[PDB]
Amino acid sequence: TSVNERIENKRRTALLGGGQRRIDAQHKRGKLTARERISLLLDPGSFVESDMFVEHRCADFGMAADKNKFPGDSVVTGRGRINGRLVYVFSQDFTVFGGSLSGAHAQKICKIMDQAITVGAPVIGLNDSGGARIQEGVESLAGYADIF
Amino acid sequence: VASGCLDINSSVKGARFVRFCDAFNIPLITFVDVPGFLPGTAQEYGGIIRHGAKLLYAFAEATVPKVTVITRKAYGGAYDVMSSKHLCGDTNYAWPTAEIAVMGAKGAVEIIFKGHENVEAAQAEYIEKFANPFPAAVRGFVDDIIQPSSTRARICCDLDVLASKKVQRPWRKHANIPL
Amino acid sequence: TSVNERIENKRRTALLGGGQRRIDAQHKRGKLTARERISLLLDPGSFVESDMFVEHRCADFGMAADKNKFPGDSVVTGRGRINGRLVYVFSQDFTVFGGSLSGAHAQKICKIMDQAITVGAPVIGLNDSGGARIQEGVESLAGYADIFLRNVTASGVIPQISLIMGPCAGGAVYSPALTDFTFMVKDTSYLFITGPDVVKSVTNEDVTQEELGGAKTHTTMSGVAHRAFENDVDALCNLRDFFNYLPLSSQDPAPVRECHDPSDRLVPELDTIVPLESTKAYNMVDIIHSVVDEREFFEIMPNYAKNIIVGFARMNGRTVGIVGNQPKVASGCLDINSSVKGARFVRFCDAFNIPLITFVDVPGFLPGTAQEYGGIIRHGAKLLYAFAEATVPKVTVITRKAYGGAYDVMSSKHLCGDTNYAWPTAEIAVMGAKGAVEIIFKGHENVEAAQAEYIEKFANPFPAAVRGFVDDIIQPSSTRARICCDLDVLASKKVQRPWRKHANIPL
Amino acid sequence: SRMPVIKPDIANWELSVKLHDKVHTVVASNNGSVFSVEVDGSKLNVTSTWNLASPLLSVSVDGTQRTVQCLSREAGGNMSIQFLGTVYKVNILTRLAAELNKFMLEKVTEDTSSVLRSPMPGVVVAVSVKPGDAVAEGQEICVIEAMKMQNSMTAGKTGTVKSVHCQAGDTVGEGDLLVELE
Amino acid sequence: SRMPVIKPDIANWELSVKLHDKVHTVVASNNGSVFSVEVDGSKLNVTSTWNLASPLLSVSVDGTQRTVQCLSREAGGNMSIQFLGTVYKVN
Ligand SMILES: O=CCCCC[C@@H]1SC[C@@H]2NC(=O)N[C@@H]21
Ligand SMILES: O=CCCCC[C@@H]1SC[C@@H]2NC(=O)N[C@@H]21
Repeated sequence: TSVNERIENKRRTALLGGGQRRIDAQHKRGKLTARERISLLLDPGSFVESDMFVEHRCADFGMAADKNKFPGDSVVTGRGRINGRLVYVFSQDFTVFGGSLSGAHAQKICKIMDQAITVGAPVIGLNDSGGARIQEGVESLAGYADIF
Repeated sequence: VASGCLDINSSVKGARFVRFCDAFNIPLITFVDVPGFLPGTAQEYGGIIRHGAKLLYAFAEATVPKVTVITRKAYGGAYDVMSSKHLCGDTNYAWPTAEIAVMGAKGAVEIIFKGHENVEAAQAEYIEKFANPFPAAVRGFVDDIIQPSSTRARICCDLDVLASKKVQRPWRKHANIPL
Repeated sequence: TSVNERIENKRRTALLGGGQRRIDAQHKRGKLTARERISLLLDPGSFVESDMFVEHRCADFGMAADKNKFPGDSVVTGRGRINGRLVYVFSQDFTVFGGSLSGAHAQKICKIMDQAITVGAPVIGLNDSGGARIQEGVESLAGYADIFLRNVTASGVIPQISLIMGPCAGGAVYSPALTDFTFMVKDTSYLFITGPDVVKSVTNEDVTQEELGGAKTHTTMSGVAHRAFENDVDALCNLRDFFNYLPLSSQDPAPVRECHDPSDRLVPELDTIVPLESTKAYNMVDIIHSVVDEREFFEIMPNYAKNIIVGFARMNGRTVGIVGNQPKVASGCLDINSSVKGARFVRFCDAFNIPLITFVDVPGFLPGTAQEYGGIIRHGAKLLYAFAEATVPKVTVITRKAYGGAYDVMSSKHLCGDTNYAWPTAEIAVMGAKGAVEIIFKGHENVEAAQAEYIEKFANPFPAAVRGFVDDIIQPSSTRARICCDLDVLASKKVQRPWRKHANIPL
Repeated sequence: SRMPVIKPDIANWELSVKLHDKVHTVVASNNGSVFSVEVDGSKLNVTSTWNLASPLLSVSVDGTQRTVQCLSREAGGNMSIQFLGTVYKVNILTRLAAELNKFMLEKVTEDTSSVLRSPMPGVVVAVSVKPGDAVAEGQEICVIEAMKMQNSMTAGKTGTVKSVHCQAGDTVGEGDLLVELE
Repeated sequence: SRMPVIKPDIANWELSVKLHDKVHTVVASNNGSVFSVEVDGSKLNVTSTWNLASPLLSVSVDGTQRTVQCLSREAGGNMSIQFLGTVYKVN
């Protein structure tokens, strides 16, 4: 396949997060997905997403298998507008590894936080996560500190 | 012209313009398609190192909003020079034809797999996995891969957000740019 | 084995770098290992190392195999003391993957650079590396940028020194270019973006590594390196000597050390150094040696653009920067290379609060189509701007002719200079006497009498002195004394300028 | 005040000193103005004001008064000392530096100063030497004019003129042979 | 001045309104003080000063004058409206 087609494939996979069955399981709990929450929170057509294709770099415990690679890696980050005012938002995706925090997850959150501090806009975080990604060991801890 | 390779005169021409734009709060937009620097003894004897450092320093020093779009190949240190995100860039975009790599695919395969006879299969796998913008996108080196037709719109949006950009730097009388 | 024993094993492995056979191969080339270089450079027992156990995290092309894991990963970083002053150092280890730059390599370098910027101490980098680690792909590129940015952020804040002690190719060459001073070791170090093979393939040129990027090439032709040294040992000794001159950061004044040379010592040998006939040259380096403390002068770019002289010296124990025209070469006329060489040195001296002393003997700029097509206008503007911008004390001495715009460029009092002195042989004029007479009196037959009167009235320092362009006309023998006195008065000089993000110097 | 200096605490300096193709081990310590030096197992005491700027230095070695001159020194370790009227060239290194120096390759060092060439383009105003003439080091061989500065070329070393390749009124160029000395 | 606001450009508002256990699709647009509302396929025009603070609001729906009171509202969408003397709870 051409590079373009792989691009559409990655876009489509990322838009679904952890898969349709995971989304259904999320819904039966009475909870919305991360992207649905972002859509509800922001002004229509104002959401600009960042780092859609970022993936975790863990290579232990079979984490490098293609079935363990998710574009976005359990967090959706970007900017938008509320009633016309700029805001930066991150939403944790529970359907990807239970929303566990990995190196890429913390990296994306830190990127949006740095952008918000640079321009001087508020930050909103929708939190839904089991905890640290044990497979990444100390790496996860570091990310948490980077956020703190 | 000259495959878009950087050289002495082009480096100086870009560097001074970038410095002027930064000095007077004018945002910068960069379009990147560069295979590397022009080779030859004329460029080396002319001091290509310091002249290229001029442009690299010009991008690194700027504090005005910087928006970068990669249309095609961006190889080696030339990618770093052309306002890479690692120079504290603001937004970096890649078109579907973007190629962020240390060097050309053939040279990389020659260096990495040299001493192995099954060169063809390894080269095919390497080109499939690396001759594209995915290696940079997965690491966050580019904020997104965008359709070319939307370019203008995206840029405009960013320029509205970044109008209030403010950055802190250590105090000094001035820097010491290469001359 | 227990954790402790694994700790000793890792320590021992790291201390050997890439292995004993690699170390022997390094030695047979005539080069020292990174740790040996650090030991030679720093005060004994002062080196504190950082990140000994850091290893690369690459997992492609079998890079995760235990035989591909080296503690330290081809770079040794830490801090130490030179003559009791703090410094941060990194040395690249050629025996580990040819010294290629990886993610961990750049991470360690960035850590030490951040520490140095945080405390305000200089950074010294011993460069010996093939280039980027291809196995890490884009990762390596990122690391390079992470270094580059820090260099640009540190420019003008803490001095940065680079010593090229081995192969250095590709983007890695740009980091030294961003530092304040670059030194090279003869016959074992080189700098070039592209190697000779690519040059031959693309432009069909045959050249060796030494010809393409050898120390001689970058110290005599390209104006990229500042000094070339014979050996690693000689280079490191001279590096310590040079480091003694610099302040630790831009927040500190110029270093002042114990001095034995009297500040009022007379220099009678200068009373006849300048020949009366303007057609004979002399050596300005002799004047510089006579004036400075103990006749000690650390010259910068001694073999490049010899028509100008720049260097470091001490007056009454205080570090000073010396800039002077060299009549012995090309009549002392300014040109492109000399203009750039002087301009960057002046800018560095101003950035770090080092006073400047200038010796002026310049007839003008070098003429010809080569200079014009090369952009002599902007390059000369570089030096003019460098003098005009400086706010450190500036002392100027005119030994002989100073004609036209060259007089303005060489730190004229009109550039907000502090003290300007003229020797009895000084000549401040718009141009040569014969040309001035030709232009002014052309169309009058009695040329000889008018020319004689013009030479009597203007071919001397009186026209400038009567207008105050020079503070005084001094006997050459007193030069040193005068300068010393001034440097004591001007130590507290403070000037106000309009605010700006930065200027826009010609490039 | 911002950064106090930390004195390098050294009690003994171990030096390798090369005088005349011989390498001597020296251990030097100081107390005030008195230096105790062990040279190959012999102990000596040197006293002086140690004024490093004055051209003449007066020292007392084991009570014997000496006047010495330091004609030049380098960061590398070379030093020229006038002692008893003779100028000796010594090379001083630290013990560790001396040990590490063993890995340095001896350089070719071939640089013949016999041939004298034109440094810059110009016109030969005059030639002051002819074949068979004796030229002392620093003695003018020819004068080259460019931009009316009367540049002077000097003999590299004392010797004779094997051949003169230049004539007055000839437009020479850079890197052009002017004269040959034996 | 530091951050100019960007007006959310909306031409039509599509709303689900729940009155009495029934959900009605509404499409509302405005021009000045005139609101055009399509309710389940019926077009109406509402005019008023739209003073949101006064206890009594006077409106004109297709020329018919009405006086309505807004007793309470919530960010969730609940609203209590006194219309023709009766208080209706809409969502
Ligand atoms: O003849 C073609 C093989 C080598 C071409 C390499 C090109 S030249 C422009 C660019 N800059 C480099 O350093 N490499 C590429
Ligand atoms: O041939 C000699 C007549 C013209 C010489 C003028 C000299 S060249 C160096 C200096 N720079 C100038 O522009 N003029 C003088």
